[PDB]
Amino acid sequence: IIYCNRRTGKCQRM
Repeated sequence: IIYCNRRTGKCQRM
């Protein structure tokens, strides 16, 4: 639970 990637449009804490 940090922050989702605005580039790929996905998240990093799924």
